[PDB]
Amino acid sequence: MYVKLISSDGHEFIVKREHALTSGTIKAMLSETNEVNFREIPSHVLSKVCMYFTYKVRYTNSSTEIPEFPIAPEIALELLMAANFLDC
Amino acid sequence: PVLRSVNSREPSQVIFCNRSPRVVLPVWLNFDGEPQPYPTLPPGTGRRIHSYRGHLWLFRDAGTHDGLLVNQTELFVPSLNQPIFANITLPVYTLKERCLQVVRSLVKPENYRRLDIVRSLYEDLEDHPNVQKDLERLTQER
Amino acid sequence: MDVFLMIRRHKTTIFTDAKESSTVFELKRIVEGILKRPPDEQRLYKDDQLLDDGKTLGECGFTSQTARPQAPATVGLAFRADDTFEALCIEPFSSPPELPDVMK
Repeated sequence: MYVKLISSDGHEFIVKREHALTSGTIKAMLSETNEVNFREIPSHVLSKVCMYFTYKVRYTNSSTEIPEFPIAPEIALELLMAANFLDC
Repeated sequence: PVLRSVNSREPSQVIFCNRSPRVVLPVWLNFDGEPQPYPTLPPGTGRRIHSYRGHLWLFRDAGTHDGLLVNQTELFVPSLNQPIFANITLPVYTLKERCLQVVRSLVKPENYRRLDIVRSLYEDLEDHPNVQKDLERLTQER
Repeated sequence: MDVFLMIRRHKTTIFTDAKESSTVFELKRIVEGILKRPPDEQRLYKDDQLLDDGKTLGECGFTSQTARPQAPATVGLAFRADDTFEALCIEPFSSPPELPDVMK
């Protein structure tokens, strides 16, 4: 039910599998097959990615007003690169 | 042209509620299928609108043209009337697209080329959201 | 009402949700399921403040306003090794690089 995503700087993010599987890339990387290492994505980026999964799963198929997903300017470039690689 | 308003001449009253943090640009598809811009709604605001049954509307960020939803879908079609509600909301953008929006909003288009990013991301940045494109997309899906 | 949390210890971070009306003890059960350490070996914190087992997450300050999907609230976690509890330690995330000149 939970999987571990490890950042370049060694941070270990434990998220529900269904949340992780909103990345196609991660879905493929799971096929310690419940652990995945990201030697190119630092913790300040991977933490945001995980927040995005929570966000996506909460608000996908919701009639409630949906809030903006916030992204600080300082991480935008890296988050872009990570999002692109992760396909999410 | 496949995506067009029907010329019904049947009045239908509608409320456009901007339940988004963006300045909303309402867009009416005319009888030829040409997008027609109407007045902008600032964030949080509403307008009572006289339209007609079978008319097609969609909604976009007025500054960046990012796609918005309306009653959780792409197109709004006034039905028979009580005013009908058109709740305009953010979609759940992909993280990639949201990142693009933020980067676009922070960098002048002539400086995209000076970002230390792979070529294919320059191009992804340059490929701004575009109504006529979205309409070609939607037309082919039929 | 769901509240969205990061449960954080050292270099570990769990993303989960829980009910506002659920208890600190019930959360330790969630952590137990995941990290294989039982409630009596866990201390949970909000900031530097130790949280009481019988208190709701709401009573502890985790609410829909403060513990959002896109911006979860942090819960500190500390383990007991045999005798006594370690201090609460949370390794910060990495720093982003300086903002490129073209993003001003």
